[PDB]
Amino acid sequence: TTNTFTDPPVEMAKERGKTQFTVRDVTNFLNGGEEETQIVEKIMSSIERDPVLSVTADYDCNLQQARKQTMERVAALSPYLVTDTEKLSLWRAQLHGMVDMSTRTRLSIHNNLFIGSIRGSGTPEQFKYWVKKGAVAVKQFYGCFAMTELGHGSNLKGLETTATYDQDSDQFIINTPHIGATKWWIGGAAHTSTHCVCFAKLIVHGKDYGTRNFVVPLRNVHDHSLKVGVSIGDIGKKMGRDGVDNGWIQFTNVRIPRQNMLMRYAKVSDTGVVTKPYGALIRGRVSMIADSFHVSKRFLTIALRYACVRRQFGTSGDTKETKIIDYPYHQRRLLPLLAYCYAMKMGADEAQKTWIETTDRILALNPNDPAQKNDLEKAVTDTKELFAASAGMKAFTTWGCAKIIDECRQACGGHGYSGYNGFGQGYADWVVQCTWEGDNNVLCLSMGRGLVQSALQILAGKHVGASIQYVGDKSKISQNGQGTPREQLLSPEFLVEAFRTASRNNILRTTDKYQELVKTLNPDQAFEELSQQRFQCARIHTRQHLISSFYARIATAKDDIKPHLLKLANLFALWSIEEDTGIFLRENILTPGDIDLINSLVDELCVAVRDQVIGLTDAFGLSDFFINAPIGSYDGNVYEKYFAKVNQQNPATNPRPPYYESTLKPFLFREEEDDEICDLDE
Amino acid sequence: TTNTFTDPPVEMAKERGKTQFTVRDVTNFLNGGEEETQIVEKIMSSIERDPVLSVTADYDCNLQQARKQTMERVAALSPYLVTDTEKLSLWRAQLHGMVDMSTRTRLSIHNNLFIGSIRGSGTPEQFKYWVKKGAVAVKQFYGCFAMTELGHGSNLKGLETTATYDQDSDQFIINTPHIGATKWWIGGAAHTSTHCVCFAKLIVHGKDYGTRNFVVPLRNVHDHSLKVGVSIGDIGKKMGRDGVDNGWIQFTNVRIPRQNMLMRYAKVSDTGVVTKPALDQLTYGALIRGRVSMIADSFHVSKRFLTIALRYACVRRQFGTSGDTKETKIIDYPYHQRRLLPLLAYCYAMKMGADEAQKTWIETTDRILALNPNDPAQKNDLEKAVTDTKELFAASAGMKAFTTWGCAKIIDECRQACGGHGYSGYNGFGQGYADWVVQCTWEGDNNVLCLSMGRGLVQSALQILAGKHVGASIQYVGDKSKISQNGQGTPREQLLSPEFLVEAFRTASRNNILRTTDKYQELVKTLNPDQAFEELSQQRFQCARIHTRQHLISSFYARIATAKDDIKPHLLKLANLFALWSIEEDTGIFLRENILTPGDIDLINSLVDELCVAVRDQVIGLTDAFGLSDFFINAPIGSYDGNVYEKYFAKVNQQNPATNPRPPYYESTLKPFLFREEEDDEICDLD
Ligand SMILES: Cc1cc2nc3c(=O)[nH]c(=O)nc-3n(C[C@H](O)[C@H](O)[C@H](O)COP(=O)(O)OP(=O)(O)OC[C@H]3O[C@@H](n4cnc5c(N)ncnc54)[C@H](O)[C@@H]3O)c2cc1C
Ligand SMILES: Cc1cc2nc3c(=O)[nH]c(=O)nc-3n(C[C@H](O)[C@H](O)[C@H](O)COP(=O)(O)OP(=O)(O)OC[C@H]3O[C@@H](n4cnc5c(N)ncnc54)[C@H](O)[C@@H]3O)c2cc1C
Repeated sequence: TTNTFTDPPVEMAKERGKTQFTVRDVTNFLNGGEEETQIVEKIMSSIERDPVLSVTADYDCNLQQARKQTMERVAALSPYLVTDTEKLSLWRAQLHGMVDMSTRTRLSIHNNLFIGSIRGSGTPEQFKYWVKKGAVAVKQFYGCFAMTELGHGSNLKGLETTATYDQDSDQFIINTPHIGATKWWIGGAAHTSTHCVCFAKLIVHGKDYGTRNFVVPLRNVHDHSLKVGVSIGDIGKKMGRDGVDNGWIQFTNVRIPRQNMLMRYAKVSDTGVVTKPYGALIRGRVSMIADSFHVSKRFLTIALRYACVRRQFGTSGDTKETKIIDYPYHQRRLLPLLAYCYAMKMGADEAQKTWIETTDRILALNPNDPAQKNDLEKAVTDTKELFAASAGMKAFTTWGCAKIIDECRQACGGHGYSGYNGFGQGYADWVVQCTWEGDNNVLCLSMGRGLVQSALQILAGKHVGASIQYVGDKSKISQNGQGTPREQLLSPEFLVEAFRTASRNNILRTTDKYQELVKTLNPDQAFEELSQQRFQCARIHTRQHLISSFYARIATAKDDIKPHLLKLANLFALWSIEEDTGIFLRENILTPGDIDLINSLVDELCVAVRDQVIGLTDAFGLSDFFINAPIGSYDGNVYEKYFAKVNQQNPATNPRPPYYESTLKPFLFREEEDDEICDLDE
Repeated sequence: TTNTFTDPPVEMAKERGKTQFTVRDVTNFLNGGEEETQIVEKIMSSIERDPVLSVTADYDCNLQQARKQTMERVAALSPYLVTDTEKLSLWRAQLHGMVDMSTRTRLSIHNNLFIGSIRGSGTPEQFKYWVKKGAVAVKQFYGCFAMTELGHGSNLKGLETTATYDQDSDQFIINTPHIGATKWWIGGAAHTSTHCVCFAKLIVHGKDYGTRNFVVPLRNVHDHSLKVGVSIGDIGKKMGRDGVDNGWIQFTNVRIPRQNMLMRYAKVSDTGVVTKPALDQLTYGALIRGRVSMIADSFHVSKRFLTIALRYACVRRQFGTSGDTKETKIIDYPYHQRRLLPLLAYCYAMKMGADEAQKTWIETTDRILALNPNDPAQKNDLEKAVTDTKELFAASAGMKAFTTWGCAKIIDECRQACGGHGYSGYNGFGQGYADWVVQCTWEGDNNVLCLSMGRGLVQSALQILAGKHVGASIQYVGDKSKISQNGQGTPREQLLSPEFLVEAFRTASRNNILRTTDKYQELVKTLNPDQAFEELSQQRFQCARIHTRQHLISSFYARIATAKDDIKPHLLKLANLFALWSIEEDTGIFLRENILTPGDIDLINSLVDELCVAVRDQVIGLTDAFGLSDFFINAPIGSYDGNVYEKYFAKVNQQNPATNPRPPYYESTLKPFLFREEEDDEICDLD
């Protein structure tokens, strides 16, 4: 009646049959309402219809093909640069970034980083000028963002490129003093760009005034050749995003007008330097929280769809083997990952909201206009703390996405290794997402230190950010050895407390260690000695914030969905205990007996979520174009489509390799040279 | 005197002056003596110098270029198939796989999987016959291994391809009943193999006798065309190992003679009686070889990427202050040490594992191959050889899984440890990880391999409870722990003791196994064994994991006991670091079990910090101790002499000469775009 080949689409039909809610309600919940789900669906249709942007064949492209295709795609996407608002421009990017991270980046380098920066750091006259030149329209103008150097990436303050003021010419002289200063990883430079935003040390009359930005032209627009003193090359093969043309730039005494420097925050005239002694960087990290979500959901959808139809190994005496989604072991490997992926979106969303509700808080206040007082640096402090929290959020969610890609791949067995299922291509581009815009490990160490700082402010009884006030708290919870009951362990209120408690304890323990250390050591030294502890504190503090933010959203959810989201939220919170059993045991928040009960609670919550997976993955609202993997087809018709794919991209008419005559045949049919041995007397 | 560009080699020479020991003594310790090191060096210069095998341009290769050059490389390695011993063959494949996984696999499917199956499952005459037809020499013959189907990977008993016996003709009819039984991922099938070993359900008189082994010709050897009823295509793009031509195979009423079925253990007469049932799981005998060989790969590839990362750590500076305003060396920041150095210790430990497993595979298959199963006298000899292979199966499986996952993690942590320079193809991490990762899937999916070891460990516990004999490896499961904690803490002296750490680990493992064996007993009262183990799947994983980790820690100490004295203390530091760091991942497990107190965790963290600082002083020596030339590094930032930036800039420019500032799509794509005319929204006229 059905065989292995034909069973899958049928089985996928029973599972979509189990769904107890309206999918689109979960889609509106994720995306933040009916209005936005229709916003993202117009975006998605543009992308998927457009023939130029098609991704069917991207997996077989070699490096040359990818670059050219990315360029064509960028040309295709350019009309939306005039149309799109900041929200839409960014949204278009993130959604297109699920299947094509090369084009996203080749376009983002100009319209997000170059433009971002000359709007951000240029005076209104300047921005206006570059626009007249073609900047925004991208006519005869393509930009790029030259910050990083071969020798410096993380340390902006350490950059060695120089910009020296020459009054006799009224120009800047841009110079790379040696090859260590060579600009590096600059997207669009190798082959695309006609201008960059160079980041350079400001030098005037032999003084260093720190790092500034300059608009350096690289190419003569009309034949694309390099300007005098500009050297550029192609960085070449990368681990991923081979469609982006990252190059190196070296400047040998390049002369630009003084005016080319961007002077919103710092000015030069006639040797005079007037600094008049942020949002972009945070609206960039919050953008990546949402990135982790968009990409993750793709690979979970693939893996979980596959699990609903793949059968291997069953013991139940039934005629057909067990669907791997019905193995609790498999549910453990993926369903808490599905829960996590939900909470990234919440987390991303809440960080945008708290960000706007604080930059409004500062601006609605008169800093200059003291009500006889400026006493509200408290609004200012809350902002810095939010900026700390966004750092851990970027790090752990980009790591989490990375970890989800890898688990989902492994969960599809050998078929996870086929290029047509997307796991290979998708992991590499994403790993670049872990390094740029703040090295995840630097970020976490900074945040941890900031957290210690903040607790010393609490210990000194001063105001701190809303987001870390909780370290000043006393716990609702005390474990006397009398282990926690089920109705506690399934409580969001309880669960939120447990994590805040574990996070507070850690921080307070670190903080104590540090003060005690400081007795024999310097402040910078004492942090180095507590760097593991600092990293842990970033970890626990970000997770708890994520747990809370997920519950805080369920409460506002439509009732029909709510019981299901709660099941997802509980799985995420309890699972999180299991990954950190040692932590909760060290504070004696929980007991051994207790964790064997946690064990059973995730089991039990796995079976519940499991029941509704097709629904909770159809919720992401992805067409098969955005899946871009035959084993994750909405259809479930997995083996049929995968074979079709393999045959479409690789026509098998010929049984021999193109190297058959040159290589294979002459090796299989090789003669033997003689084993005869030279004559010798005696 | 120095700048960012010229500083690294000066720093590397300084770092390398700190070494307290003779590097080659550690290298000898890792290889099992100076003789072994000499043999290892002989293999490596052959690989280094042979211009067909050069990997300089490999990062830049498209799939069609990889495909072709892998074939050339396979050709150039083929003389060694006739002269190599088992040990040389293993080692030549392992060492070459450090930097070229595609050729390693493409050679391996014939010479490891295909050949191993005919030796291990064919009679001596059956083997001699294919030998004489070119099989071993690779003359007019290329083999492959057709086990996996689209439908089935892990469950070999559920394979759907059939081999149904036909007495009228004395043939097997090999048939793929639907697209789901299409053989899948078959290395060499797409383009190169002439013959396959194909696994199928042996059907005689309407009865399935289970999964059996047959040699099936795939192609006409003189023009390479497909034989009648044989259908093949190319699976195409993989995540890595693109030089390997993995194909799919469908059979439609393909006739082979009956003598093509491999009949060392299972037989079928010309009348159709399945003369014997196997009494063996030795249809998959060849798979054990390479699981064993995968423990070593994990060491060899780990040691390559830890050397890249850690040499780079010693020269890269970000954020520091110093007498001349030089920034700090990333290796001097304590977090970076804890990211890498415990992984360095892991890696050293992997080699201890790889060697045990290797010594047993080579020993065990001498015994197996020298036994005749058609001798009644020899029935008690083979009776032990079977249980030897069973134990070996189980031990290899968990060690394969965890060591290949640990390598995956090392490659990945080393990549990030190099920052953005880890993402450059030329520094090797990308091709490396993508090529490495299939090892966690093939020749046994790791998770499923963990489930198999978990089961074997429960069954070993029952033997123990029955007082019956068990391998030295698992004996400790029997004993009572020598440690008890009344909650007053564990001192520093015990926490730096090999005996204590070992015992701590054995205690954590034994208790999980003994508990899991407890639940199983309760379950077998209603359930069958099978259904019980599936209920215990999560438990089986846990046990595999701890016992494996306990095995490696124990094996590392057992070798440190035998070392030259001058190196022993540095090797000791790595061991305890590995051990204590391992407590640090599994902190839950040791507090769950009342082995450590909460107040011991603080202390463990500090000790890790100390051990790191001590191991950091000698990183160049230990990494040097691997014995890798720059060819096997294959990464500018991992250069021996540390001139990271010069070599990195040179590699990039050499592979991408920059004399043209336009792209190949300038005239067709970029210029037309950038110089596109204005869109006229001049509106139509209307009244
Ligand atoms: C694909 C790609 C595209 C890029 N595109 C651009 C671009 O368009 N424009 C641009 O300007 N840049 C670009 N970059 C550069 C990118 O921003 C850098 O890779 C990153 O910002 C910093 O990396 P790094 O190489 O400086 O690493 P480093 O900062 O040197 O870090 C090296 C390692 O040491 C560790 N480390 C560093 N400091 C510390 C510390 N204080 N304590 C402990 N550990 C530490 C880090 O964790 C890291 O693992 C790109 C990079 C990539 C990979
Ligand atoms: C590059 C490459 C080359 C290959 N070359 C060859 C070759 O030359 N010859 C050959 O014969 N084969 C080859 N294979 C096949 C390879 O051995 C299979 O991928 C491997 O055996 C895994 O099988 P599978 O994909 O069927 O996984 P499945 O068994 O289908 O498993 C899918 C997922 O379900 C999980 N799962 C399965 N069963 C259970 C259970 N009982 N409980 C809980 N979870 C479970 C697994 O962990 C896995 O994550 C190759 C594969 C690759 C990727």
